[PDB]
Amino acid sequence: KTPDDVFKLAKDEKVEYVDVRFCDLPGIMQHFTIPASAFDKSVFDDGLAFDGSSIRGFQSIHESDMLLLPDPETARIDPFRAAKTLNINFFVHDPFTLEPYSRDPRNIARKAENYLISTGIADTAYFGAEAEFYIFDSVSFDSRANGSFYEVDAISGWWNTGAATEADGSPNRGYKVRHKGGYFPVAPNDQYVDLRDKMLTNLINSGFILEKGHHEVGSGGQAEINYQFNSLLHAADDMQLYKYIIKNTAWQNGKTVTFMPKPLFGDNGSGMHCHQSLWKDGAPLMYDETGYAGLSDTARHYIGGLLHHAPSLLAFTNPTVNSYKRLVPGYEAPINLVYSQRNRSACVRIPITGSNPKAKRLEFRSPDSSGNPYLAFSAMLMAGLDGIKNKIEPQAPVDKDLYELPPEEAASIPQTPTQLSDVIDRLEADHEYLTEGGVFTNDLIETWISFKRENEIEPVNIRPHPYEFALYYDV
Amino acid sequence: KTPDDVFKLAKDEKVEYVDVRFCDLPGIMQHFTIPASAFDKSVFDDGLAFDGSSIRGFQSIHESDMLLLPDPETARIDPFRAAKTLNINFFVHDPFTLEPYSRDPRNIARKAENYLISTGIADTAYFGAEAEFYIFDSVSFDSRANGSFYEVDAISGWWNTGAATEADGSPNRGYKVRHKGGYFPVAPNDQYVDLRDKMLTNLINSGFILEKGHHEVGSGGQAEINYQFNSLLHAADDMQLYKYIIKNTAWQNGKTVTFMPKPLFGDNGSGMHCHQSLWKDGAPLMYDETGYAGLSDTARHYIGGLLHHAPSLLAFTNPTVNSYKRLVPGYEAPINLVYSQRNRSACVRIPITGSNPKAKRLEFRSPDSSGNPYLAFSAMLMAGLDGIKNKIEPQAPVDKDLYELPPEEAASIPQTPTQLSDVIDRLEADHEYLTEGGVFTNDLIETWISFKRENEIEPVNIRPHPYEFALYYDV
Amino acid sequence: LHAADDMQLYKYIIKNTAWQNGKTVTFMPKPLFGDNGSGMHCHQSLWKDGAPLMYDETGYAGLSDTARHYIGGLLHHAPSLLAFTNPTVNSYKRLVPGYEAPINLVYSQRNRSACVRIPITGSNPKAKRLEFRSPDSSGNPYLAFSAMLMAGLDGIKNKIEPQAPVDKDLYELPPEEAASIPQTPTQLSDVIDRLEADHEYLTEGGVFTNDLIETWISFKRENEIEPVNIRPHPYEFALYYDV
Amino acid sequence: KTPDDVFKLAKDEKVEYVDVRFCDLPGIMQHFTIPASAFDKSVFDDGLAFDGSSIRGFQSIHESDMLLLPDPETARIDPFRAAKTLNINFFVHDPFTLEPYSRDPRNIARKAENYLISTGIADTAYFGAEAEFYIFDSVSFDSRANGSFYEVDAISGWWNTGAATEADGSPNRGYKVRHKGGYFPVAPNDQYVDLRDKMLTNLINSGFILEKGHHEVGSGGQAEINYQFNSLLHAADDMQLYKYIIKNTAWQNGKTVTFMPKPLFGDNGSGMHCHQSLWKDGAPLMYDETGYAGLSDTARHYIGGLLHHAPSLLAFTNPTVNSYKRLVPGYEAPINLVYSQRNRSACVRIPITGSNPKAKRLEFRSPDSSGNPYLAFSAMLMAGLDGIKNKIEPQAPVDKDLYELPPEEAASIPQTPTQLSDVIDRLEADHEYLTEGGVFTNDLIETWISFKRENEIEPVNIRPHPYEFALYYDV
Ligand SMILES: Nc1ncnc2c1ncn2[C@@H]1O[C@H](COP(=O)(O)OP(=O)(O)O)[C@@H](O)[C@H]1O
Ligand SMILES: Nc1ncnc2c1ncn2[C@@H]1O[C@H](COP(=O)(O)OP(=O)(O)O)[C@@H](O)[C@H]1O
Ligand SMILES: Nc1ncnc2c1ncn2[C@@H]1O[C@H](COP(=O)(O)OP(=O)(O)O)[C@@H](O)[C@H]1O
Ligand SMILES: C[S@](=O)(CC[C@H](N)C(=O)O)=NP(=O)(O)O
Ligand SMILES: C[S@](=O)(CC[C@H](N)C(=O)O)=NP(=O)(O)O
Ligand SMILES: C[S@](=O)(CC[C@H](N)C(=O)O)=NP(=O)(O)O
Ligand SMILES: C[S@](=O)(CC[C@H](N)C(=O)O)=NP(=O)(O)O
Ligand SMILES: [Cl-]
Ligand SMILES: [Cl-]
Ligand SMILES: [Cl-]
Ligand SMILES: [Cl-]
Ligand SMILES: [Mg+2]
Ligand SMILES: [Mg+2]
Ligand SMILES: [Mg+2]
Ligand SMILES: [Mg+2]
Ligand SMILES: [Mg+2]
Ligand SMILES: [Mg+2]
Ligand SMILES: [Mg+2]
Ligand SMILES: [Mg+2]
Ligand SMILES: [Mg+2]
Ligand SMILES: [Mg+2]
Repeated sequence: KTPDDVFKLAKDEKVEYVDVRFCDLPGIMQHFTIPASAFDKSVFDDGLAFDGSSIRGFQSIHESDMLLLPDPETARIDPFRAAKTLNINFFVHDPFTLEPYSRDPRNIARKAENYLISTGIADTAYFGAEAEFYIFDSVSFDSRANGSFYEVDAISGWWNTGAATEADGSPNRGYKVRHKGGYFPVAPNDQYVDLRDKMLTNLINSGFILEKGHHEVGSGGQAEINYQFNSLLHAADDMQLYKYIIKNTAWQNGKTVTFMPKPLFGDNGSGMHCHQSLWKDGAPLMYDETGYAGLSDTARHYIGGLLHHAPSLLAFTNPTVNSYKRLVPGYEAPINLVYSQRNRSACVRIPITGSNPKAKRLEFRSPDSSGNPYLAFSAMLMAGLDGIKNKIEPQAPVDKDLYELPPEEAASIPQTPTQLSDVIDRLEADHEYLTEGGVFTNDLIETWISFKRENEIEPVNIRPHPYEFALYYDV
Repeated sequence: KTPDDVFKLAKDEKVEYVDVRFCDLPGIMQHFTIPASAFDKSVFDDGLAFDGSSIRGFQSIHESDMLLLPDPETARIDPFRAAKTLNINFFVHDPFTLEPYSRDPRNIARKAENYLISTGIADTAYFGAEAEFYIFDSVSFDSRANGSFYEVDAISGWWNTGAATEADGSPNRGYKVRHKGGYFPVAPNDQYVDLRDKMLTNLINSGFILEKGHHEVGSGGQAEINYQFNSLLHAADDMQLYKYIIKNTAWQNGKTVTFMPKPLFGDNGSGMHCHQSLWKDGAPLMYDETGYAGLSDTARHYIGGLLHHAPSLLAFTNPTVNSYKRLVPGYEAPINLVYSQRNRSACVRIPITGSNPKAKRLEFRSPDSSGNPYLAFSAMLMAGLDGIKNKIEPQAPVDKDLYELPPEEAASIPQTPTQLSDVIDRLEADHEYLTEGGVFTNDLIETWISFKRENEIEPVNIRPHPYEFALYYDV
Repeated sequence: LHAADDMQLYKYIIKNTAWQNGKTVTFMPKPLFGDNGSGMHCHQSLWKDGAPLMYDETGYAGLSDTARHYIGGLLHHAPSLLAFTNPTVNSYKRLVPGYEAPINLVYSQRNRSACVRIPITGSNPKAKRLEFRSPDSSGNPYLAFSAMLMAGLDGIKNKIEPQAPVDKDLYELPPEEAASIPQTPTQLSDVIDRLEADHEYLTEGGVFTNDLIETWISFKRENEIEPVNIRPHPYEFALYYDV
Repeated sequence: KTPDDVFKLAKDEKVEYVDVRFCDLPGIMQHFTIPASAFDKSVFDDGLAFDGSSIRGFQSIHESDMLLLPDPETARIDPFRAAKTLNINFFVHDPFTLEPYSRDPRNIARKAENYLISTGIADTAYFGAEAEFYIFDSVSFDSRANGSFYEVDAISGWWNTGAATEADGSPNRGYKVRHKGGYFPVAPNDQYVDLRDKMLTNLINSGFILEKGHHEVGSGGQAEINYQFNSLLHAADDMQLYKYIIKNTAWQNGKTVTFMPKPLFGDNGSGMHCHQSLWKDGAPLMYDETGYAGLSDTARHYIGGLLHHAPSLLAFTNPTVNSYKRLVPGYEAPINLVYSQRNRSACVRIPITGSNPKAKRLEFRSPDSSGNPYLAFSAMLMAGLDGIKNKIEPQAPVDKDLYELPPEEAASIPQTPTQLSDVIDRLEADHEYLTEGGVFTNDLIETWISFKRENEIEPVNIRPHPYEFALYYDV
């Protein structure tokens, strides 16, 4: 796509407004709107200014001014706004030198793709991401000196089977979803068919190649919609747009969506499994008919890299305090650093695909959607490429239900990290694999560590947990 | 039809989505949705994957991946979804060997039909099933440390005659249905005429050949809709689709349906009577002018098999704890293992159909809708064939009201099983007739027994019943 | 007899002290799901001429042959004996693992997971006795106490040897070991059927008569077992509404 | 006191009941009641039996029976029960050997005192403990699949200045306590003067030698009542009786008390500072006019032991998840491991006492009362004694506000542990100083570690925090 392709699209669509978008460091898209009449060549030539102070992980107040330059390949019409709007993603640049910004997530993805080519290992990294989510009806929460609470609610939640009426006073008609029982009964047990169809249609209309949509395991409206894999930067751009469409399709239809890893205690969390393959000259590299699970040496060393760097890598792939509430046994999320074919209890699963080399890939099951896909996908690639470069051999595959291992035997396998502060500490101590080729820089890494400690870890740590009152009020 | 016929139907209808459906072991249909764009030759050639470990009766987590292959004969347009959708049922297959799955209910029905042909006895088994249901307004329930309740409700329920207002605050207008008095006065006493017309219409539009529709005996909106019999596998697919259309027609019209065997205490339960006949070379085998109730030796021995194998057979035909609350006297459901013409108190009724050989069949009144029609129909056939093959003679017919015979006479007649655990116990100890020709396998039967004990029998067993507090609080 | 009279007086006093003070008491075996039930453990000893018969320093748990054979009788007749000691439908909600009530038919010292526990009492013969942990107070103390005695007396008369004591947490045994031990009965209808088929040890000396045993069976079937069997359980709605 | 002295007390007081008491492992006192008629010489000779499997940290179900033998020194008349009652503490014993139980906390304290004598260092360790607490009006909390909350409330809590009425509907009259402003304004700002007087009186009548009573720093009714120090075991029995008297005086007067370390977020937590001193032959050992803060080598090496062993010692002195919410800066609790005279921000303060050698002691400010005082005082002693035996020199005192230290200076001092899992891990790795002389045994330490992991650390870790919803719902 060219600047001229974008102007033509805006004209043909009778666009009233253009929405200017970019990513903050933690992973939330940011925006301002310009009139169509202000969308000209100058936007591409000179760019547009914003306040870098007000964006998390960006600039200080005395060095606030920053610049944005358009990415023509990201232009998509908005499905929700009454006034016809075209959305476009931008790269962040220095306002003096016009150089790409070191803490622009989209720049990191850019640099990662270029570094890959520079290695001669491959020219394309493909990412297929499964971002699960919950379709709720309501959420409320607070934090005070003498009390704190949260509650999420959903009509299909099993906690409501005993309700006398629904929230709007209408009768309880049953057909609510049992815990761990949402994957995937037909309607009327599935109460979200029509809404997911709206989501599917909005995605098709915005340029997604769709594969499938379904209710997920969790009670209270867990869902998943799958779309075709793409190369790293494109994939991460797709992910951000996907979350926007899912959240706003829900919002326009009276619902509220969360992508948080573990909103429900005692039911499945929400992961972001990443299917990954490396290709060169249009041909796949992950396949060897003689390998365990049909994997080549290249594929096996990529896995070796992921599982070796995991203790620090999870700082980018599982970046929140809530992340580590999902990494607990019995819910199809990982609890140790094992790879295994067909195995949804493992950290890396190899899906059963047959002899087709183009279908061969690994599934990294650890990641969730609580962070930044540009950083997550890039960190995973840097880990895998360190594995290949150093020929890191992964530990032998364990083809077992990993949650049913007796404690003496469970202890003999490297475990997933317990909490966020551990992965941040470990990232601080060893991150050289990430700074290879300048893909990540020290200033980015130091900012990330500093933001997570001051804004997430410490605020949670200092606040009494409601279960501490259950355990200790009467001590 | 054929694959190409399905592609033409999808094209002619301008289908937006395709719903991929299969059956879990207990008997609930499962689904996910693909776009019309993703419905191609590839789906037929190499199939679609899913999580076998999330499906009841299927796989463990470390062997989770399973495969689905389409059945063209089952393609139907969905009458409920705003986005035009084509529903198709699939067979479950191993993802390595591509062979049919030993615990796919639809495969069991396949195997049953092919076993029949191999015996030489017949080439076609016809099943006409009468699946009764209740049209309720609401339901709620729960189970706690210190309490437990359930309540179902319906405008037409006799328990509501003294209500000052209806649920929405409108006036009580009377015309409610007396207990055991629903079969079948005209409107306004019949409050569901228009709704049952919609159900009939939706079924007609889904390729059903309809016979009749009516209010049934039970107060609170019991109902029955009858459609033309078909061969075993088609009949079981028809049953599953009929449940879907009934439940969702009701849901779209502000109501809620249950197929559970005994939702009301002191009024009729809901059965699934199965009219059964064997045919060979296009000619019926059940008729003989000289026999009792016009039955041939073949038909009599089939009945012999049903009544002889009933103590283990009811594990598939009456597969839930709630099943055995229906098998009590006074409600046109069986209490002992007897056959009789014209007799609605019997286990096997022979309906009065005259001299036409084509109309001659047996009605097995024992079964209910609480399980798996694929497994239940197959098991009934396997029992009947062991009866023919071994010439099992049924005990003398008893042409009396079976609920009202003297206690001394009732003692010579074998009674129906008292509870689920007894039929599961009996199935474990003696299931050879089911494993004939490999139709049922030991892994299926072991899985069934295991599931019922762990997820149904024990869970009910450990929970105090409300009537225990009526009997024992003051001991 | 004095003990059974004491029990009925105890229950009357507990119930009405509660009632006069704004409360309400229940002696039912399992009013709460997921928490401990209410048992009626019966510590039992036989005496002659003011001197105890249960003690022998050389026996397992300091028990005499007479005591060991009494235990033998209790564990052997239990499939029918429970018709009088655990006489209600609710009784059998208590007989589940994890709550210090028995689930299999063994004896063991110091063991609160066993059917019969021998409490640690030392060398005093006046203190040596068995604790039958199976019984609850949902029935009749006069009939429960008498039936336990008749079972123990048959054990002594026929020198019934109990199976070897299992000094382990009986809820936590591996499958192969757990299945080799006779289990407690699952439900009331099972013990009533068994009482009907085999009650000779109770009608010895005419202590229990056929008319009492027939009335008991007829009462439990008509007024308890069948009324509960025919009524849908709330949890059937949790499991089956959407079938 | 002898057996006969207690029998005489029970007689003279015309006692109706005797309450048999002992300590569980975590720190809660247990009890059952016997009639005065059953309190006889057999109780002293034979003891009394209980179920060791229902007490936490004690026996398994198959080895349940345990024995109790009385301690005549601990006999006091109960101030609350209408039926005149004498309370007596017991020691736990093996029912076969009659030996003391290895996991009886009261036995541990007894072993500690005997070990002290055997060293020659001293013959008496005196403990003066300051157990702060909150006098609340109410508390509620829960933990569900879809939500979790807690709330404490008190009339004097600053969060209530804006209330239209009080809980009972009467007018808001002001004079509520500002956060951090409760130490210690006159009434009516102090709303608990009369209640604290009732507490003081009850304590006086139970044989406590009282020093003072006051409102503490926290809003919402924080309080402290100080009594005369005593030798290790006596001091620990005193602490347990003190907690019982405080809680039940509040209860009988319409209130509810908590000793939990940090019930309020952003106000002072509740500590249990322990003033400590060693004496030999009736003479003090802590004093030397020439030492810093008038401390002797014995005293300095005792402090050196406490600060060196703290990383594992806090497993007994700060034994809960909630403990580590208190160990944050700005609330007069320690954040690092230094000693300093006059310094309420330090880990060990030396109170200003002057020239009197009997008044000379250390204050260990780290501990709270969320656990077991028998274990905590014993663990403190063993750390101190290891310090004296090995002449461990503490790092130079830092006589500054330790919360306000410059980044370089702060980082040069060892911080207190962040969380319970860290101190439990460290106790497991290094606990030889505790097992000296068999005072603590391996079985005790192993059981403690096991209890805390399975019943406290893990249960909190798996439950989502409400603030995670504040941070992450919209990711
Ligand atoms: N060779 C490949 N490399 C990377 N991703 C792939 C490849 N083949 C397929 N994918 C992607 O993997 C994802 C699989 O998602 P899904 O079907 O939900 O898998 P799962 O079996 O884990 O549920 C899809 O996004 C798909 O486009
Ligand atoms: N020869 C036959 N073999 C099997 N099923 C048959 C045969 N003839 C009719 N049926 C089916 O039996 C069912 C009868 O249902 P229904 O009219 O409700 O009977 P009932 O008299 O038991 O109420 C229908 O589904 C019908 O198509
Ligand atoms: N020599 C000593 N050794 C141990 N404890 C002592 C000694 N002298 C006094 N104490 C005790 O120390 C405690 C001091 O408590 P408090 O007056 O609240 O002190 P502060 O608030 O200044 O820390 C009292 O219990 C007191 O009896
Ligand atoms: C059914 S599941 O295994 C569930 C994944 C889980 N929600 C997780 O937290 O990773 N997902 P998929 O089959 O789509 O890979
Ligand atoms: C009127 S009935 O006998 C009622 C049967 C009852 N509902 C049962 O089988 O539980 N049905 P049908 O006449 O359709 O055979
Ligand atoms: C503490 S317990 O073991 C509990 C017994 C349980 N309530 C039961 O159902 O038997 N009772 P006891 O120690 O009084 O014999
Ligand atoms: C006023 S304070 O310093 C407050 C101590 C604080 N509550 C703590 O958590 O240690 N106590 P004290 O003066 O009684 O030693
Ligand atoms: Cl953390
Ligand atoms: Cl059952
Ligand atoms: Cl029963
Ligand atoms: Cl912790
Ligand atoms: Mg998926
Ligand atoms: Mg998924
Ligand atoms: Mg996946
Ligand atoms: Mg019919
Ligand atoms: Mg009918
Ligand atoms: Mg019929
Ligand atoms: Mg007892
Ligand atoms: Mg003080
Ligand atoms: Mg204080
Ligand atoms: Mg102090």
